[PDB]
Amino acid sequence: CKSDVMRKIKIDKLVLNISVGESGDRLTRAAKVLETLTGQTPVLSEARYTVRAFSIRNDQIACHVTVRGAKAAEILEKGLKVKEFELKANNFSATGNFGFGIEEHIDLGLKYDPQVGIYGMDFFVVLARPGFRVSRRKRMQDKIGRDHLLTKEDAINWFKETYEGIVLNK
Amino acid sequence: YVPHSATRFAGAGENEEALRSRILGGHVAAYMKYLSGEDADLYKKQFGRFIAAGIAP
Amino acid sequence: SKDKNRSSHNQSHKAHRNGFYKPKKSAYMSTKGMNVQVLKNTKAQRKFALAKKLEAKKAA
Amino acid sequence: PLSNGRNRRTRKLFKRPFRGHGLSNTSTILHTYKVGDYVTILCNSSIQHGLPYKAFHGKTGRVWNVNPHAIGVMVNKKVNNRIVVKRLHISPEHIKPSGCQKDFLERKAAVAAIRKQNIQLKKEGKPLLPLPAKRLPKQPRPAELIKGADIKFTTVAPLKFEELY
RNA sequence: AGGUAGAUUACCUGACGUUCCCAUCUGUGUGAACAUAAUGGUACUGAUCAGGCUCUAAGCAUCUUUACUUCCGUGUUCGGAUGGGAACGGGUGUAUCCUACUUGAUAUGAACCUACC
RNA sequence: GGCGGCACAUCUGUUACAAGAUAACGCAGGUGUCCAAAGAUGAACUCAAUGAGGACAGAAACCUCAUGUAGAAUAUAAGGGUAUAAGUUCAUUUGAUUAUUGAUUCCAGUACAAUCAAUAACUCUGAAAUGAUGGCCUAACGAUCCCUAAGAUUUUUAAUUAG
RNA sequence: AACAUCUUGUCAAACUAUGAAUAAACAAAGAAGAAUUCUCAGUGUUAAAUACACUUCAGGAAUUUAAAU
Repeated sequence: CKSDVMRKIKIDKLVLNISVGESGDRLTRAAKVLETLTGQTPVLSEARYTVRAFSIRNDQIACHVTVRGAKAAEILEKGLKVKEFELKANNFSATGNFGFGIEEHIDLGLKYDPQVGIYGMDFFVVLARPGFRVSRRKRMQDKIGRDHLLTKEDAINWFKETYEGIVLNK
Repeated sequence: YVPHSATRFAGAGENEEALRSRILGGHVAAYMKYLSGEDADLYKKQFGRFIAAGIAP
Repeated sequence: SKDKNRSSHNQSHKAHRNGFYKPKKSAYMSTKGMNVQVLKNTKAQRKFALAKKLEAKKAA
Repeated sequence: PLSNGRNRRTRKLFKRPFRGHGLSNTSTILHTYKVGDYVTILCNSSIQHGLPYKAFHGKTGRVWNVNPHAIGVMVNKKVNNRIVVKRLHISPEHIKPSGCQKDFLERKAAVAAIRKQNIQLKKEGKPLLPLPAKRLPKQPRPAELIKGADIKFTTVAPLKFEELY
């Protein structure tokens, strides 16, 4: 009857974001690989501040998409697999989230063409526990208790107990 | 008498037969039979207390 | 030829010789601008009462 | 030299009370105003539509008309050497019931409570109670005797000066 | 005891931890259809396998805050009045009114209608 | 006096004295514009900033969580107002319309101008209560004569049939 | 150094939580000086009203009554 079932961590959101300093052509390719990997059309993020150093307002800089459920878990497995399940101890946020970056997207390897190109992708994983909806719903919004909230070490332990991926301290 | 418009009913599209089916539970008594034709355990998962009460679709 | 621009001197003494005139009671009993329905209701009864008073005068 | 704008010199008059911003009570929009009531005009700067003129702020007027959304308030305005009657139509947001007759309406009920028993005591033939005594300014206190059993004396004298520093 | 709608809008807030849940509420399962979005995360709908983990609510603290009372202090300031004092500057006395900050003590909600226990 | 300036029509804070009024060629500034949306309504969302994380990416590019009483934004000067909005995003729309009254501000209780409250139409938005007769409020403007536009079919008459 | 944090000294016509004194505008009984009891109508509000609103507290009759710093 122990309420530990109400305290089990579960990946509730996985955001993949690709950032490119130009809009057009290559942005469509960046959105194209995201569609193949996940299966849903991404959202093209537009710049908020124009800076001539980066050659960037209304122009769309980056694209991103989030996946939840079994799709997020299987996509995350590839990202950790290509990372050899090696995650440094500084990657984990104080709020219980973590992330990393992927240089080469495997996607398709046989028919890779310069038209598609090569793209670097980042993976950010948001962890959650049952009951987090109280801060997300529309009626009677509150704040999750501190003891229920995830910290850095709960996320680190979860990564070790679910994928056996050791942590790097150096 | 309650002021209203018929644009946010279960119809507001198609006709009164679409609204009548939802009011009479036709949408409910079409997922029970849909689930039965898909998976037995999925049927018992969602409508478990309906088999216990013997309420056929 | 500059001159003094303004002064409230002697103004209160002047205003109190013939002191602040109050409005009469009939100023507070004006009806213009009242509710439309209330005016409609009042007019209906006044017409009814007057017509009933006048038939008594004809009777006697 | 001020300007002649409608809301001139209203930095502090139209400022909301400290920790009192935002929406107001619902008793403001639920209070029932009837013709002849006493109200206080209070310009609520949170509502800019129908804001009464700043010269009427804090004045006590009487209800002379009740409309679907606004309340007809009647106030006296001082002009050159006369007083004129001003008839405003103000939404209930900018007015407030007045307690100017709170004490008087109690005295009205106190005398009517005694009058009710009087018409009943007259039927039984017993003497009838008198009406409550009228209010008087603080009257000279009468001679009173103070017992010496629980009395204590404390001498009062000028005090030796001590430098604060 | 709980839930709905409230009125007063911190005695009601914020942080740190604690206590139950029998009903109720919540969190909870799912995505076929109404409907929804980049995402069944939200909103929507269908449901009941589990749970007091969170929310909510009740209480804890030499808790911040807020709310009453004393004190601050008749000290600041002030209305009226000299052929009063002073070279000025400013400051009495008289008949009166009299804050604020701070500090200390106490409190941490009261209360209305409907339903269910 | 001239030269300068506009204190000449005008708005905000202050001088200004806790009702109203309120001086100086007193102080710090502003107006002659701008908007088919920046007007109307509905829904969803929360802003500035900071902390911690994520390939290039670094003090500044974009993504995520947490804190966040407005410290942002709201065409503009300043002052007020605003957080399930008055800000941001999306959607529909033209009430920025016609006609008749009674008030409030300036006030001589004159005009112009502004601020309202209602009534009769016809509409817009919303499930609905409502809301909408321009802009969140306080400035953004104009008589006689002359020129130039729009409107006066809701009804009233006459002649000839039938009674 | 800088940043937090606890203190310390001194300030604002265009800063303010708080906030007087002096003031401003109300009330202290005029549809004609009160009140009560009975009877009671026309419109409208209202789901309907006998509730409510206005109508000389529509109107009408008795009793009491000159009081209200």
